[PDB]
Amino acid sequence: VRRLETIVEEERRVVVQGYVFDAEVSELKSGRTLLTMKITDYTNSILVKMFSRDKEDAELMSGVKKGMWVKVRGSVQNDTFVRDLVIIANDLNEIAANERQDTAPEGEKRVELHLHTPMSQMDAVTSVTKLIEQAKKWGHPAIAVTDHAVVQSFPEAYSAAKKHGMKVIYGLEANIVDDPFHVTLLAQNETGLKNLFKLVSLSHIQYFHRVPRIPRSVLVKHRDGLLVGSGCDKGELFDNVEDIARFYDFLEVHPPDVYKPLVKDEEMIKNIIRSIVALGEKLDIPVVATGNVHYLNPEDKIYRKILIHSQGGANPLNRHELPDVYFRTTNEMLDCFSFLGPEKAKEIVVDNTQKIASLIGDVKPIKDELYTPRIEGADEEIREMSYRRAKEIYGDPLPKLVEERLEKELKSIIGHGFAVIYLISHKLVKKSLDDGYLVGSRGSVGSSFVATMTEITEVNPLPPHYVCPNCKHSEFFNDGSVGSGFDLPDKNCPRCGTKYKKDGHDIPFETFLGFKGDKVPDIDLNFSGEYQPRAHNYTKVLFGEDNVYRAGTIGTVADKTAYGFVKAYASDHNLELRGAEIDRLAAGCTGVKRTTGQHPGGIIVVPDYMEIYDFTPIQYPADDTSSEWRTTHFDFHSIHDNLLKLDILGHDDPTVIRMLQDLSGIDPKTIPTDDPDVMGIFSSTEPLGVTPEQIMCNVGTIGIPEFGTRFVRQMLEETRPKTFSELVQISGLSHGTDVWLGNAQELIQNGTCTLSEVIGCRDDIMVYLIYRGLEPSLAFKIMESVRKGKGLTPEFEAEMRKHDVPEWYIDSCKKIKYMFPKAHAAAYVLMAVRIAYFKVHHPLLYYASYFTVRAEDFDLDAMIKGSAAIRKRIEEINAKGIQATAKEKSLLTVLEVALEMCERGFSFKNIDLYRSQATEFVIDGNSLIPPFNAIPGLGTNVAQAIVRAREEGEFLSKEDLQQRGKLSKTLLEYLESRGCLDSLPDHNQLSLF
DNA sequence: GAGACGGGCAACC
DNA sequence: ATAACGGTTGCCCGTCTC
Ligand SMILES: Nc1nc2c(ncn2[C@H]2C[C@H](O)[C@@H](COP(=O)(O)OP(=O)(O)OP(=O)(O)O)O2)c(=O)[nH]1
Ligand SMILES: [Mn+2]
Ligand SMILES: [Mn+2]
Ligand SMILES: [Mn+2]
Ligand SMILES: [Zn+2]
Ligand SMILES: [Zn+2]
Repeated sequence: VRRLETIVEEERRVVVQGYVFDAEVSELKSGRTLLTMKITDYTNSILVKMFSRDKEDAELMSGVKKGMWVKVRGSVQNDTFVRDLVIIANDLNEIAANERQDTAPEGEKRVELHLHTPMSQMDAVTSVTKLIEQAKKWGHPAIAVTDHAVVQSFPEAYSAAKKHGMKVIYGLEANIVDDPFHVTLLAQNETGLKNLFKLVSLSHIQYFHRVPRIPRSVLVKHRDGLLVGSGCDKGELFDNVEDIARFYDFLEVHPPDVYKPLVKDEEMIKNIIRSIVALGEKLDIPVVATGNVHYLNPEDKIYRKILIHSQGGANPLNRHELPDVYFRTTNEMLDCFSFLGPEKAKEIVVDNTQKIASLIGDVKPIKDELYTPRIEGADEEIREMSYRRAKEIYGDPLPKLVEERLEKELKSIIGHGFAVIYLISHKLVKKSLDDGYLVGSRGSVGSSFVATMTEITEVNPLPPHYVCPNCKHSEFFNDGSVGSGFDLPDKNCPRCGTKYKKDGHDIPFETFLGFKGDKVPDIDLNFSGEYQPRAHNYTKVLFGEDNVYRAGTIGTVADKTAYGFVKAYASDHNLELRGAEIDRLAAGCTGVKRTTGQHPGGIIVVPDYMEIYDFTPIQYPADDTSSEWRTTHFDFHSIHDNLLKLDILGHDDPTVIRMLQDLSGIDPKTIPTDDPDVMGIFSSTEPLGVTPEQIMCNVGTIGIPEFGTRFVRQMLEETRPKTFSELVQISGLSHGTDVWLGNAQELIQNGTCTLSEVIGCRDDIMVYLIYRGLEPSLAFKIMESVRKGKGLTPEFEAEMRKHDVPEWYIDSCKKIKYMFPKAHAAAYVLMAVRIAYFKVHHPLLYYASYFTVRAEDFDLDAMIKGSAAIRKRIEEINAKGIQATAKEKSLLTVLEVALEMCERGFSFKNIDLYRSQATEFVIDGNSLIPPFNAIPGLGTNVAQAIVRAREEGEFLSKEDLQQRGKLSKTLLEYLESRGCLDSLPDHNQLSLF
């Protein structure tokens, strides 16, 4: 039985063990089956191939899973396609993991009181879930979580606590400074827990230095409910006569090995530990043997080594070799301390450890319920706001339809405590408008007609209908035969003669709030990127400075970065590693916290009768103390269920159509949604006056948000939507993995159902399951499950089958990885159509707005040279296929729209010293003049300076332009070489004040 | 050696 | 071409310029 680190050359026969961390199966022309595994015994790893000799072995091959352990007897060959050595197996036996066993008697088990999770930035490697699971297996009565400076593992510890029935002790390793050493804080109760949240807040905010820190006095202030340990070798007392110690409720001692970096020798460490023992008995302070766990098993160490090493001589913990700090069993802990005698062994390893755990109650770090804000007048105001607005559109009294929609909608919104955020949402939209920035609708609030009446969405969820903007008469359609009111043919009020307005997308209110109101949705708004910060700030004014917080995020090491760290470490250590082994080192690194950041837009609202510390600590994103916003210490996901969120988002659609409006004088709300020429671009280039050959594309949607992508263009080619609601079906099908490809697309092509019958929004799942007989709340639950890509449980399938829901439909639900709500699809489609109207009728406005707002990657020389030149760049990038760099892809998107622009008869002029603007593409006859910031290296600040300076006074020489415009040599050259500066002298022979 | 700038990446909707 | 979910904010860090 060979360890995998000894497999080094081709070799006739080896027997090998290892965890299978990857397994796939494929079929050969011959009919034979091939199993391909990666396995590691944790000294190294290797790829393994096995060739089936019969269908019995072929199916056993399918039984091999990630997580199994396997003994393989095989040959070792160079595989020249995988470019590494590889085992060709003829023998595979599954085997026990036979892992470290905790052999002490039941009730005589150890409790770990000092332990680090992947949340100890770049320092610890095994997830808290795995650790807690291991403690459970070992029979530990409890386990502690004590991360450095943070409590970000709490949410996951809790979950695992409940799933596994393990008692968790919620703690902190804190940096205390006297008014810079380590202590262990263990929370005994909610008081303690809130004090923890507080201390981590103060340490990240008022007292952050290079590292979150806590003055001792502030610790004392917030000590109630905490047990304080003297902790580490970087502890106060280990770092040495006696008063210091009386400060701790417990005294820590690590296994002698853990201290090995140094002191004279192991015998002295051993002495120091014995004096801490002397001290503890002397002062009646329990002494505890703690592990300082930074990973599960002895071998997991290498992952910690790789992370730490990535930091460089900057961390200098790389100065010394790293201690064995794995999760030690209760029998092995005794072994480590056998030198103190068997009575003291048992005392500090189990009796005292157990005793400290006994002093800890059962704390719930994350709350169960939702706490909802109160602002006097709100329930009342949302009611009147919406009845008033509804009456002026639909008449007095209201049609039964509308009236019933409002009654049912309000009692839910009001009763489940959402009236406040509707209102705050309405003011945000109102102020943005008044400030000159229109707002784009998004997400599930468009399922709510009250939301429509409060002008928080442009989406009207009522069934399709005509309404007169004058006489107010209404015509609704519930035949279901008509998809969206926007599909209706233009018509006149048969009563006043006035031309009818059309609306209604037939969306059920429940998509938003469900039936129980056990769901907590949010309100999503698309503000323009330029405006987003201001909308954010307005919520401070509305709720008060201390009752809102930006949701914070935790940046972890994901695959690409992990791979990056491992390769470098290999390189620096001169290791030649196999793909398989690099893979497995990579995997052991992912999950580890590297930084913190900011939710892209969500603001979390704290009810005035609670406080943020009932829910999470707070801090600064990335620890920037000059940040305008404080962030939540837990991310939004951990507290999803406790506080409402306003998704105040940034998006280009509002900005673009704002510019389209400010350039044309046209009110986008007046734009028709059934303009044949506009809608034609979704299935043809005709409306654009160009050939498919001319623009290398069969449909007219280049540049159109969502629809301009290569994937979506292809979908359009095959579906040819013309109707608003057909576009809405496509919007749904084109967003989310396994929605179209391998799912709907096949169902349509098999003829197993029609385009319109295929599942195109989460709503249709609910509406159809109710139709088919199921209980609405259950139909809701099922919709919610598939649209989160969670598939179907057995109970769901059973309820579906029991109601004649066809197998192809059930099977289609199980595929969907993600899925729009109809209201979002309608909102986006409406936005895309408004823009399309400019693409078609005001092309230059469309392009000026596109390159101004959306593009950030150019090849200006190509663009200026024109059609043939652009085409050549594009073909260059096409040749690279899916081997194109993210940036080439970004550029390809923009060149595609340049080539189309040029073919439609327009063009690009060179940067122009006196006509170019800073950041905006301007219209000049049939051209666009590029702005300065389009030049590579020339970013916004310089662009703005060049314009400022020129407005202060024109440029008298290249030199003058360089000084006043703040231009580097390279940038100056850029302009020179292109003839931009030709009309200027290099320098002036005079200069005056 | 501090400050633009852009790429590369992670979180998120 | 293949297969293909689209689009947004924000942080780090190497690079290139004084
Ligand atoms: N293309 C795409 N769009 C998304 C994705 N996630 C969210 N969005 C868009 C569509 C959603 O309706 C909206 C995201 O809103 P939320 O995350 O608040 O969820 P949504 O509002 O759909 O449901 P909710 O009722 O809030 O639980 O933005 C995604 O993975 N892909
Ligand atoms: Mn420590
Ligand atoms: Mn520690
Ligand atoms: Mn939402
Ligand atoms: Zn540590
Ligand atoms: Zn009328």
